[PDB]
Amino acid sequence: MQVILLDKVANLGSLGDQVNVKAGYARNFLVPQGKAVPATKKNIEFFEAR
Amino acid sequence: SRVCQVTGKRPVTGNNRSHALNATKRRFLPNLHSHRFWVESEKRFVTLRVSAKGMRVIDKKGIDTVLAELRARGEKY
RNA sequence: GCUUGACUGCGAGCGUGACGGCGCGAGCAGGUGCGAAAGCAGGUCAUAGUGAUCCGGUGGUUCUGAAUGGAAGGGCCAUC
RNA sequence: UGAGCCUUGAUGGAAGUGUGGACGCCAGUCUGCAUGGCUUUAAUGUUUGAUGUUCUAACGUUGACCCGUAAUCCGGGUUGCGGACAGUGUCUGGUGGGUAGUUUGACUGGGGCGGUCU
RNA sequence: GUUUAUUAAAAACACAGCACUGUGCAAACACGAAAGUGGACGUAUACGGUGUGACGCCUGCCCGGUGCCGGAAGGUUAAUU
RNA sequence: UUUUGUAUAAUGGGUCAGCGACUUAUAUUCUGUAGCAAGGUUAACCGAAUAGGGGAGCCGAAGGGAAACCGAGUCUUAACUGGGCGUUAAGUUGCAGGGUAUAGACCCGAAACCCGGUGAUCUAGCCAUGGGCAGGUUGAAGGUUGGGUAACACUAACUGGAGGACCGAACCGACUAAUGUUGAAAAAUUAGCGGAUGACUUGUGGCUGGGGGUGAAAGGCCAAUCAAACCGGGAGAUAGCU
RNA sequence: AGGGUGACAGCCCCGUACACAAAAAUGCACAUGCUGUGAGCUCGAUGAGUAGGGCGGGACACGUGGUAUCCUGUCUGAAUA
RNA sequence: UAAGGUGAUAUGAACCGUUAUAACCGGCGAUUUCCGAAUGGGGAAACCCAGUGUGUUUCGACACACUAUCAUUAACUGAAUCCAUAGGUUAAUGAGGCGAACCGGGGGAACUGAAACAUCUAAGUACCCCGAGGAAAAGAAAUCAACCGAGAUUCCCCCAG
Ligand SMILES: [Mg+2]
Ligand SMILES: [Mg+2]
Ligand SMILES: [Mg+2]
Ligand SMILES: [Mg+2]
Ligand SMILES: [Mg+2]
Ligand SMILES: [Mg+2]
Ligand SMILES: [Mg+2]
Ligand SMILES: [Mg+2]
Ligand SMILES: [Mg+2]
Ligand SMILES: [Mg+2]
Ligand SMILES: [Mg+2]
Ligand SMILES: [Mg+2]
Ligand SMILES: [Mg+2]
Ligand SMILES: [Mg+2]
Ligand SMILES: [Mg+2]
Ligand SMILES: [Mg+2]
Ligand SMILES: [Mg+2]
Ligand SMILES: [Mg+2]
Ligand SMILES: [Mg+2]
Ligand SMILES: [Mg+2]
Ligand SMILES: [Mg+2]
Ligand SMILES: [Mg+2]
Ligand SMILES: [Mg+2]
Ligand SMILES: [Mg+2]
Repeated sequence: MQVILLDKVANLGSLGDQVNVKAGYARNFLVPQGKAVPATKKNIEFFEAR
Repeated sequence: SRVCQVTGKRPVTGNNRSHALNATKRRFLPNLHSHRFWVESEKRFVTLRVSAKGMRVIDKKGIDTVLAELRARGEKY
């Protein structure tokens, strides 16, 4: 569960980095709260074009 | 029923075995939980009775796919 | 007094057991001790001092080695 | 607050005024304070345990209100409470006549008790 | 008062009274793989369990054993790593 | 029949008739017999279907050694004067029979264990809704009025009508006896007996299920069955016993 | 073949061998109509919470045994010609 | 197809037929009360009661038809919440129940054997359950082989107790 960010956020905030977050942190808060999204190897290209 | 809506995991029967190998019937049943999942693609939460792994699948494949299944298969949800 | 025959491989022929087994044994081969030598010694004057098989340990062993080389595992010999 | 690599520690403008500490068997008129032609003595960034506080966002709610709905079921919703606990799955040490399956020798001047068993 | 319908009606069981003990409520506890239900539309003057058995006068010593309650030290100790 | 031994007063049989217990299949070995012979024979299958085809294969002609391997020898040991097992006699396939193996394996018989069902029309307890208790006693609290107290206390009458209270029918029980015991009855009859406004008794209907129910507790009751109900099943359980 | 007929029937009866028969409805084959369906060439693509592993069981003749292999309740988790 | 028929116990009555509408046999139709999956609601099976539609030169009350549930699809409707969902009505399809074995799947005993008994056996048997077909299942190598080769699955005989 690496995911890519969206806004700032915690000791990793950056509007679009590849972090390595704990899954529960990921698929219970950030994504449902729209602060990140999974890095599904398709996603590692849209925020790897900027 | 204790069936994982994602994997179809259900209880399975096996044995106990003592140090003397006495067999006593028993069941392994799955690590169910039931969990509010955000879809966004429907602006709603859906509670699936899900196994861990069921979760780990949803993590990987991603919800909507999994939801294509279930619906593809007829699961209520 | 000197010593390691309480030796290794074998064993004509016998005794004794329902059987598993146990016992006695000259002699042959190799190597050894004591004796000047003929000789004697394969434990103790003899008859009690004991535990099948299985499972497993150890040492040895080119005997076996699931395509082939090895290895695991097995066998055999010794022993627990 | 345990512990590695990066990091805040060390290694294969001269000389003047010169004063506590050094695991220093058993106390260096020597160095710095303003000025002068790829580590133990411990601590900033981390990947990682133990404990304690705080938070909400999984999870609980056999509080309250709302709708389905004239419904003490269920669900959805709002909210208060609880909160990474509780509970559950797999694994695991303890306990476990609550429950189950069984064992508990033979001889013998009946059997038991005694004695005996090579 | 109750009991062995059909060889035992009693000194047995029950009883009110007594004591210990559990239980803060989503109670302990019981039926139940579970949902749930009883306990109770009760809440410690309540409820379960256990022993004793109206009343009167009373109920002494022993915690070494077994059990239970308490015990943030230390020794030994599972999966795991 | 069983026994050391039975007229035995030890078993079994009232009598007759019918039925009633060593089978079947597949393996293996021996005997007989048949075929062929250092060879014998095919299995499935094909099939002009008991033929014919099919020799996959099985047995035998070589043994010894754990084995590699060697071979009329081989193993043992450094090696046998040796020793162990072998070298000399024929095998094989049918058919009939004797044994054995696997099967219910000669026939009948348990007490039980497991599985799925059917039972609270009896009885136990509980839930709901309806019914019953002739007649006669006792006289609790309370009340009233006099007496009595400073007022209460207290006291006498009268009134009142309490109780798992009293005597006693219906009703509910079941202490004694006799009768009955192939009964009138698989628990009653007769004479006595207990309770009889209560933890009473009763009609209807409901709920609880088998290691489960229910139990004022006897292991009681759960349909004349109870230290684990009944029906069907595993099932021909197993029976070193009769 | 067989049955029947007053007892045992090739020739009494009903059959049997043999040869024939379908107005209608149907099984089965083909042949087409209608519906639904896709064929073909070029260039591509090649099955991840999976394989494997840890724990627990189960399957493989194989009882964990030196035990390959298969399945998975549980926690994990690749390479990609 | 036909000279005889109106099933049997089963006579009798009254009939019907003989050259083709007697009977009898076959194909296809028609009718087909009530209960039963039972399906309009209920229910002590074969009974009680409805809503709505139809129906009467005697247009009342009765008779008939339809109205179960679930699934899929559509349409129309439509909360908390405006969107949107859940919810609700209608409609079209299909399902439901029964049935001998064979078949695949979810569960799964004990007696018994071991001369006792735990491992082991009985045995993945008996039994319960779900599902399907005319057969089921299995199947087009991440299979064997052993350096030579074979070439999906299934069944039979060997290999071999
Ligand atoms: Mg290999
Ligand atoms: Mg026991
Ligand atoms: Mg037993
Ligand atoms: Mg004895
Ligand atoms: Mg009695
Ligand atoms: Mg009595
Ligand atoms: Mg108390
Ligand atoms: Mg007493
Ligand atoms: Mg006698
Ligand atoms: Mg005799
Ligand atoms: Mg005589
Ligand atoms: Mg006589
Ligand atoms: Mg006699
Ligand atoms: Mg009753
Ligand atoms: Mg009385
Ligand atoms: Mg009386
Ligand atoms: Mg009875
Ligand atoms: Mg029997
Ligand atoms: Mg049996
Ligand atoms: Mg592929
Ligand atoms: Mg009806
Ligand atoms: Mg109905
Ligand atoms: Mg036994
Ligand atoms: Mg090749």
